[PDB]
Amino acid sequence: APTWFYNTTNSEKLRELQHVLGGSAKLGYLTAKVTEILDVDLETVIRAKAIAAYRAVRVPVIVEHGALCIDALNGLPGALVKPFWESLDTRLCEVIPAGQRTARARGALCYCDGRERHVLIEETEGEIAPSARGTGGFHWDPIFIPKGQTRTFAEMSLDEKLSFSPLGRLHTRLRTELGL
Amino acid sequence: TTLTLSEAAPLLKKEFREGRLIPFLGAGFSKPLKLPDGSQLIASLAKTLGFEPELFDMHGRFEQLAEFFAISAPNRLQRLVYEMSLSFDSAEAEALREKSPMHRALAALDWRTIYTTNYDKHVEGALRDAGKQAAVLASFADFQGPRARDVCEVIKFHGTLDQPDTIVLTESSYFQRMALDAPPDQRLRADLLANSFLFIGYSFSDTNIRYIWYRMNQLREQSQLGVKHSQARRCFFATHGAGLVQPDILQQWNIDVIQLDPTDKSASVARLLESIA
Amino acid sequence: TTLTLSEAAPLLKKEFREGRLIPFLGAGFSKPLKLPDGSQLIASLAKTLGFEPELFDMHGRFEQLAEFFAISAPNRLQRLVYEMSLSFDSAEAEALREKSPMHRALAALDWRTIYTTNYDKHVEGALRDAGKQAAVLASFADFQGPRARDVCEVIKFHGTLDQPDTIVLTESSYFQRMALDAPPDQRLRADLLANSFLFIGYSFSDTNIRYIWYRMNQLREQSQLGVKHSQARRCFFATHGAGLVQPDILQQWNIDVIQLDPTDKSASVARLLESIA
Amino acid sequence: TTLTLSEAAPLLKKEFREGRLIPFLGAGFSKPLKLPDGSQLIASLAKTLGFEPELFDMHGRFEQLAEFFAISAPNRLQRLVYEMSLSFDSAEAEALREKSPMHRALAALDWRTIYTTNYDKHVEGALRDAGKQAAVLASFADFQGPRARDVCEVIKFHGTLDQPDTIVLTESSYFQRMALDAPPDQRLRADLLANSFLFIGYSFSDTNIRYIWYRMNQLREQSQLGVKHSQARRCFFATHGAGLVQPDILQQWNIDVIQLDPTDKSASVARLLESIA
Amino acid sequence: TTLTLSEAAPLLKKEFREGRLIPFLGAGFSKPLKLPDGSQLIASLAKTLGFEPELFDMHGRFEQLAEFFAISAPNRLQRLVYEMSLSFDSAEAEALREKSPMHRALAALDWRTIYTTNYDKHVEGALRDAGKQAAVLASFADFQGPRARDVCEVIKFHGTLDQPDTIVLTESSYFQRMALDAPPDQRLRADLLANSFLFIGYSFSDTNIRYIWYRMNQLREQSQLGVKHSQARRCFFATHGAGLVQPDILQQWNIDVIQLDPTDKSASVARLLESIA
Amino acid sequence: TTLTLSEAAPLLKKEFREGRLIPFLGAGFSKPLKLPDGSQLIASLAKTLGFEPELFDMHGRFEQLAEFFAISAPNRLQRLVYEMSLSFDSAEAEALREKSPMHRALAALDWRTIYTTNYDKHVEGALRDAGKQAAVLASFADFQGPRARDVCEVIKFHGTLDQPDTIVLTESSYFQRMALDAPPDQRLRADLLANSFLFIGYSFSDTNIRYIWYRMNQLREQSQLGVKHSQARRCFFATHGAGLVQPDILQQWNIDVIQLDPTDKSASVARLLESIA
Amino acid sequence: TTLTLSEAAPLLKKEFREGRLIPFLGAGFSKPLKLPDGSQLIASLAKTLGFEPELFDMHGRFEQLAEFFAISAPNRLQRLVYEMSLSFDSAEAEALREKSPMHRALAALDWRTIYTTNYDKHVEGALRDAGKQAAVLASFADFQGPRARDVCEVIKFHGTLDQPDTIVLTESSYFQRMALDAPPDQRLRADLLANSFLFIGYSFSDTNIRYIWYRMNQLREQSQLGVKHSQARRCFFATHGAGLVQPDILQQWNIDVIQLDPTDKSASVARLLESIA
Ligand SMILES: O=c1nc[nH]c2c1ncn2[C@H]1C[C@H](O)[C@@H](COP(=O)(O)OP(=O)(O)OP(=O)(O)O)O1
Ligand SMILES: NC(=O)c1cccnc1
Ligand SMILES: NC(=O)c1cccnc1
Ligand SMILES: NC(=O)c1cccnc1
Ligand SMILES: NC(=O)c1cccnc1
Ligand SMILES: NC(=O)c1cccnc1
Ligand SMILES: NC(=O)c1cccnc1
Ligand SMILES: [Zn+2]
Repeated sequence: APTWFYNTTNSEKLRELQHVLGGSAKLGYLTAKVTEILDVDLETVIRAKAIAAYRAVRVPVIVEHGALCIDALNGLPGALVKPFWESLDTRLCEVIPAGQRTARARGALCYCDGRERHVLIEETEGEIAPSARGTGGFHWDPIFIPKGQTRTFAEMSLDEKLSFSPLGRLHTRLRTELGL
Repeated sequence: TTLTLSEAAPLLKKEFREGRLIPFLGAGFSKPLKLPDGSQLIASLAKTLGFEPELFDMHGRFEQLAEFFAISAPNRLQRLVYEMSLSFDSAEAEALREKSPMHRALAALDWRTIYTTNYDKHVEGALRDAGKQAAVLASFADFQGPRARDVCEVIKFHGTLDQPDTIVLTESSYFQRMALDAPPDQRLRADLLANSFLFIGYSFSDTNIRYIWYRMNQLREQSQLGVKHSQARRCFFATHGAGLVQPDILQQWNIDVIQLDPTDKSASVARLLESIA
Repeated sequence: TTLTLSEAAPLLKKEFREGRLIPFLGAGFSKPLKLPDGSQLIASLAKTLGFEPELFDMHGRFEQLAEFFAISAPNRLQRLVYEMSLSFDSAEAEALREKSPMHRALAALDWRTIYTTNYDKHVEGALRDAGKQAAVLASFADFQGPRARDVCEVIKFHGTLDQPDTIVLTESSYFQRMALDAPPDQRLRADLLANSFLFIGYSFSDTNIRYIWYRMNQLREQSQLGVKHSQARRCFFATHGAGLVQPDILQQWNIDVIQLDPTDKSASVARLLESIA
Repeated sequence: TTLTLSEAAPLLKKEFREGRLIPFLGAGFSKPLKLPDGSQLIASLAKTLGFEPELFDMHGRFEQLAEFFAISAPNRLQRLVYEMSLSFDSAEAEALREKSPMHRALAALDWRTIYTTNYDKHVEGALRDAGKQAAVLASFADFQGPRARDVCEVIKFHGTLDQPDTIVLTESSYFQRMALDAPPDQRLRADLLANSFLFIGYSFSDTNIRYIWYRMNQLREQSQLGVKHSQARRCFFATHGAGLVQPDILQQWNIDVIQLDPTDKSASVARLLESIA
Repeated sequence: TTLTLSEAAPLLKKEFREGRLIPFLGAGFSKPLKLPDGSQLIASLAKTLGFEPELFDMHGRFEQLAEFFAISAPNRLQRLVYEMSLSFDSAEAEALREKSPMHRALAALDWRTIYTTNYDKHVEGALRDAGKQAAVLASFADFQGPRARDVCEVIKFHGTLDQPDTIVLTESSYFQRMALDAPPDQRLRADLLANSFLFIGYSFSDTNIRYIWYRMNQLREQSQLGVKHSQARRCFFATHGAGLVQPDILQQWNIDVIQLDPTDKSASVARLLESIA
Repeated sequence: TTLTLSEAAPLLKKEFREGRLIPFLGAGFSKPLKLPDGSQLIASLAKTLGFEPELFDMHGRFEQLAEFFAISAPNRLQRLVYEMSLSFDSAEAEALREKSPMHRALAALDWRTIYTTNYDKHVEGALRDAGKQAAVLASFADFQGPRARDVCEVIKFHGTLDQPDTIVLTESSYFQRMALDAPPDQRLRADLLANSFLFIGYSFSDTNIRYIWYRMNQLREQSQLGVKHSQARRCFFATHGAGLVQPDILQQWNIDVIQLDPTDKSASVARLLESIA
Repeated sequence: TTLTLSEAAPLLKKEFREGRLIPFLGAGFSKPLKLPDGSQLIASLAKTLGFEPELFDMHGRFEQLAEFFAISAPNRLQRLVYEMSLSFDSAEAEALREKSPMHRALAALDWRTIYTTNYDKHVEGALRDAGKQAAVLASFADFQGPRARDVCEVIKFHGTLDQPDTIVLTESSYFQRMALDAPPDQRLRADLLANSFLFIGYSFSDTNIRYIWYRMNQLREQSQLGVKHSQARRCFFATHGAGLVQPDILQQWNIDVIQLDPTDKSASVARLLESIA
């Protein structure tokens, strides 16, 4: 039986974390739906998301929340990235001026055992594409190009995306600190 | 600090073959029958009173919101029992009960006493489905009534829907049971003197259940037994989602926690009841 | 459905000039002294145990989290009393207590009995500030000890910090008081037979206080008084923020709610105590 | 091993001037009024039932013979109360009560609480004879009724003849008082926490009086006081004819025996009540 | 016949760099924190009992006057611990403790064991002020509790205020420690087998401390060592005002006296603790 | 709170005719023989050492000043014993001993065991004056030596002058007796198990006498006798000038104080010993 | 009911990395060095006295047969120590000690204190073989002697062959250690207050070892800890062949039994000491 449970309602995040942390027999999976607080800071939202997901499932839980801070929007959306891609789908490439396309793709894990909340944060420098390209992946992957690379997260496979994305450095930090 | 399923299985076989294991079934045992738990009742009481169900929840505890419901109008509690009877003991809840793996695994064992705190005929009804016969005991007239010789006695600890005077739901009915003078209270305290219990689908939120296990330790500590002998007769608490505080409170009362797999709640309970056989 | 301050003022004058009004003071009465209420204690117990204070709160009720604290290590409850003594009865809490308008207005009246459920010397200390003298009664040895002739007896209902065996904080200590056999329990039930009470700064969250007012109605209903005469002797519940459910539960127990102005909590209480004079 | 009258007189002055002495009056206190004691009632119940009074006495105790009387016919207990009222509170018993030296010496002192176990208005009637005013408290409606400010409260512990539902005479009424839940029971147990009692004309034959003094020692022994401090607050038992067993049973319960002169029973009691002044 | 500060400084450096020097701190070490010594406690106990402080002093020794205080009334010792906790460990005694030069010079050294006979958190609190961490050991549960790996263990030899059962103040508690069976007694006698001690602010007035150094010489004399080798391991006794008799009594027990400058008591101690570094 | 001479006289006759009363004689019993008490010895030790007798007294207690004397020079303690023998047992102290009314009244009774803590042959010498014969037991060789059949055994508890190794005067000799292993210690603790003692002319200043009566209560309290039966066997403490603290300390140890008339010390003791006959 | 090697291995790692695990080594730890145990000594004492070794064994216990040997002739015990020195610490026992896997696995760990009850230099000699340095402490002069700063102290609990006065072998030497006053006794009782022990190659047959663990529970039971907290600090008893009675006696004293594989005694111990690393 598992001792840690990764809670997400997003079935595309589920197949990413099962691609690397899938063979760990100490990790279970839950699908409880939580409501995030209104703040652009990633550290504040992921810390209030774990206390709201432990209250739902009542087991040691691991939650995940991201950020897409943009220099042209002075850090917007930040942790408000979920309603931007709902509203501005590929017009988000158009509302940003050409010449200052730089942005940061941040991502955070927070595990709560019922007594303590520990936040792990990784981060990837990049720049917003001039137009959306690529088919693979999911939300905002056709618009983000990492630094040095020419391609998007959507144009790369799941092994190649996790060699650039924040989750590929968060697998090893979550496995080491939890013994998965 | 917590038993697993394979660790607790030889401990439950020993108490069952000696005839000293008694199941205690809660509201989570009728959850696969699509019945309300203690939270969906309050969502239904708030709709009748004109409350939003999230605003009604923050004015008091479960006992106190039902006390407020019962005194809102005359005959308001009688209507609730009628509505609960039509919903809890409906024919589609009967049909989900024969194909339920927990109720089949419960009735496959040859119990002698079963305690429940839920108002539905789905624990004795599970015994009728397996060809066995049961005897519901809820009031004083049931205990003095005629039974057969060797029949599993199902003790409806909080009452039955066909005897609406026995249902304890409001706060005043929980305070009336603090005297421990009701016939289900007197039968429970005498069975607790000699038997191990198995809590399935029940969470210790009732302050009269916790008060009975409190006062069994006042007999246990005053009897001045050793460290070895006062810890010999244990009770078992099967729960998917016990927190961090409640398992250590119950270690005082010789209650061990059996951690079940929370991914599938119904199959984890059914494998526990099949491991006793 | 709820008394205001000017409506309840002639009702409190009549019971006070007959000598049949007794104050009952809670944890909100020591809130202007910058002391913890029942929530800031749990935030301090969670820091010692290594919990975050928001995660520790969702594992049980107030009685159950203090029971978990007291059994975490040996002598863990003794340390809490020592720490509370340093922070509740400190010299800067003494200095805030002479200039507090509630404690001055309380001591200006010539009471004979005061009940409190908080562990601090700021209710009898308010009487010493006004030149009056008080008599703290908490344990069996205090009731049989010598007092003076006509001195206000302050009944520490939940215990005092200078007698750490009398403090009821954990869940096992609340269950020990359910027998209603302690000397503060026996004195309360006899004063409730003949006197009106005034609840100031107290919220009915203790299940042993609510159980005493429950069993006074079992004497009231069995005595078969009329509609007029069973509703004659009332108790009063001054509260800024009572909800929608709790005032109707307490109407069963002859407890009327006095709505105070929630903009300034300290001045609303002080105008109530000055209206009794 | 037994106090005399001159030895116990400074001990009773000290408790009286502190306001912590309460008289407890029995059936022997109304013996100079030519009233029946517990034996002449049974001689009168045997005449109604058709028994010889010596044969009726050997079939059970006092509680059990009155239980047999009350169930012999319908309305048989109501008739007894009516007959007792005409005989106990008659006008010639009133006239013997002003010239009685015990009732004059009792009313000369400024008591605050008097307990009696006899069904007659001759203890509060003695206070009305001396110009003082009394307040009879027997039922729940009396405790919540209006009194004056500083008036001696006469607690009719076993009931009054003008409220026939409060009279405890039969065995079933003594068993109903074993729960210690009646309003005279709750008032007695709280006064026993803080006061010395003086038993005059009473013999400990009631198993509910002896059970109250039993459970005050369970508070006294569990509080773990010393040898010196647990023996400090005494009660006093004035009796002409105590045997050899009963004074040593009551030493357990901090009850000292005052030996009165058995040649003249009325003058020995009157000199005790005059020595308190 | 008595060491000075400069003579004893190389003797204390040698035992400290070998890790075989242990401080023993008395009531005079908390004198710059404006706390009572053994004489101002008795002046405070005499005020409670109704004595004049000069008349109360001539009826017995320090142990015997506190024994008389504790048996004057029930719960009289518990109140003293509560009062001492609020006066000894107050916030203004904390503020005098960071700017005290003795407590800074004590915590600057890297000790491993510190013994104290005073009831205050100002010796381990001095170690917390310097960024170091300490471990208070007073009762049996502290010795078996978890500590860290290399942390200075502060042995509260006479007890701590947060564990009121460990405080030895009365005469009966000193006689209970004559068996040398308490966990601080057993730890002291094993550390005395191998280590030099430094007595600072302590005067040998406790007859259980003097009895431990007595029975270490009964091991020393029975082992039949020479004149040279039995005098090798010394203990040190820093005192401003030792008399003419007491330094020669302690030469029997291998205790050397370090004469400090009596003009400024606090600066003389601080220069001794800085000379060890 | 203190027995007089006429009150204690029938209590001492009962224990004497049962053979269960044993006298314990102190230094005040040899005061009419013009001998030094514990203060005039120290005035004589200060003259030898070159001290003024008022300055020598303020450097330590009685045990500690004699320890300082014995280590001032070699053979200094032996000289003191020789000097004491010439002064205490002189021929003019013999002549004052036949005409002493206390020593005549002591020897007139037929004792079986007498304990003394003074170094003089005036207690067994009083028995030789009355024609009786005594047996001095001080060392191990005396207990195993031959006696006669029924002869009063005088136990020199602190030693005798004709056996100078048995004298306990210095502090190191009192610490050697804290093990309670000496033959007078073992004989005292067995006689205390079964007999009442009468302390005459002795003040409880020896911390080894007080420690023996301490540890008899540790047997008394652990045996869990009642309040009545643990207080049955008393000891008696005849003293002209006991203070206000010491009689209440000794009530713990079942020691009652007999107040003698302080105007004439010798005649008050003699009337006590004649009242036993 | 008995730990295995893999179960006890994480329990021993936790106590070792905290520095709170101390080995206790017996006579079975020197069995692979071809040395006598407690039975082959008696076979050698019987040859000297002229007994057959099977007839000499049935006249008393091990302590009593060595007491009979030592008093058979003058200087008979001195010769035994000389003979044991030649055979226990011989050069061929040194050569078996470097290639012994138990002594290599013992010295590979970084201990701070090791207790032994055998008279041979093969426990500190194992530490010298691994390049480490040890400090043998057997007598009073060793504890007060100079050591280095951080060196494993080997406590020869029963004595060493190079100090023949410290060897306890005869019955009179075991009775002299019942006072628990020797320097190895005082050091053991203070280390037992705070540390877990690991008994390797030792069987509890010494009545002074069993008496020390007896009196640690008298401190444990009088401290009134809970069921959970009094069972927290355990000791460990590695034994190939413990019977059926002795493991249940030692559960009283918080001693757990580690069952080792009895087929190869030396390899089972070595795998235990390697699992701690
Ligand atoms: O690494 C990523 N690579 C591509 N897209 C990502 C990533 N990480 C988040 N995203 C998208 C998903 C979602 O549209 C939004 C985060 O919002 P988020 O609240 O976490 O998604 P959710 O509520 O549907 O699932 P969950 O219950 O786990 O929070 O940005
Ligand atoms: N009959 C039930 O399942 C039930 C559920 C919740 C509360 N009471 C009864
Ligand atoms: N003394 C107080 O104010 C207090 C607060 C909370 C709980 N108990 C007491
Ligand atoms: N009223 C009385 O005197 C009386 C006598 C006997 C019994 N009950 C009452
Ligand atoms: N801790 C102290 O200051 C103190 C003072 C007097 C006696 N004991 C302790
Ligand atoms: N022999 C005595 O009287 C005596 C006096 C003083 C001290 N010790 C003994
Ligand atoms: N040194 C040893 O091996 C030994 C053997 C038997 C008894 N004591 C010691
Ligand atoms: Zn989301």
